[PDB]
Amino acid sequence: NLQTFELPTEVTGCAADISLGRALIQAWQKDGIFQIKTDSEQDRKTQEAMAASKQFCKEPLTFKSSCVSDLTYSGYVASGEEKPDFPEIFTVCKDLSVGDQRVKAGWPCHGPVPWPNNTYQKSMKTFMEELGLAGERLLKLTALGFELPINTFTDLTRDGWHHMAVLRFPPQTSTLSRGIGAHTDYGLLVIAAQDDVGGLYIRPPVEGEKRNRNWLPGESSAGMFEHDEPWTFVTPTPGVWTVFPGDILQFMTGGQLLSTPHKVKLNTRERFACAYFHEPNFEASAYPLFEPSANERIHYGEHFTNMFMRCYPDRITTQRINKENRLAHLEDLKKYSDT
Ligand SMILES: [Ca+2]
Ligand code: NI
Repeated sequence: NLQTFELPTEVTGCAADISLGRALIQAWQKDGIFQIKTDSEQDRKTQEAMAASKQFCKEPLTFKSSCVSDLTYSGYVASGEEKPDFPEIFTVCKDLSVGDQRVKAGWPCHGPVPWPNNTYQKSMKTFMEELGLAGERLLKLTALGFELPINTFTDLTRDGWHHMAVLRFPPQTSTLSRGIGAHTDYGLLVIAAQDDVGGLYIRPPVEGEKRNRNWLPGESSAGMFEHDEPWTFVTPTPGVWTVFPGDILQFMTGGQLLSTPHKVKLNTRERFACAYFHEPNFEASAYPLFEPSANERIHYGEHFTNMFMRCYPDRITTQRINKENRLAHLEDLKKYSDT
């Protein structure tokens, strides 16, 4: 049974906050994950998002495939597009109009979400606003728990590049049941919601077990431990989201937090879930907190752009980045800055 915490609406740095932050860190260090309670509005917005997802996935494939953009990676991903994995996905990135200064300047990955309809748009936006409020609480508590200035992480996540995978896993249709293989998240923080079907498994930290640093070119965590215990089944539970660290938190904490390996098993019926990714600003760089004079950085926008180009080399978004040399804007943004 996972540990469950109730986050305060505001985090100020009081004693209850520091104690809670330490408890969250301890729960990640023991279990790799914990649950946070949702109130009735957070829960309602979660359920309405799931419902919009189910309705959209019932639309014809020709329509679903049209919900794509050559400016942003937001939009529909057919099954097998992300060993290929089985879910269909609608990716929600920051929803920027063509009038936004970054979109006008052609920054890679910046553009308007190709929403299937307004009802879906409103459900996802209000859900992601609540998820973001929780992500900020969590990052202030984590900072306090490490005896860091309260805004250590949230200073990096102002206008952060938050995004969400709106997932539908098919039922099992053969002996194969690997929905998503074992891997770690490449970003900062993951907040996850699911329906009552069941399928998410996570790996807690294991004493004496070597973990790769998945942000490095020569170390990949993908596929590791897939067929070896321990894997904790994240039991569907009403009134909670789950929370686990990604690669960037492992990097910034020097391994005091480990990026939680996770995988999804196909069930005997379809399964809906939403994986929310709370991130630094596209222009922000993560850095090691506990190792001064370390020069390593993770420029988040470069990190995100490279990952999606590699995952989707043939998507129209990737093609336009190549045709228009949009990666050049990433280099230009760093010029004349202190790094
Ligand atoms: Ca790697
Ligand atoms: Ni993930």
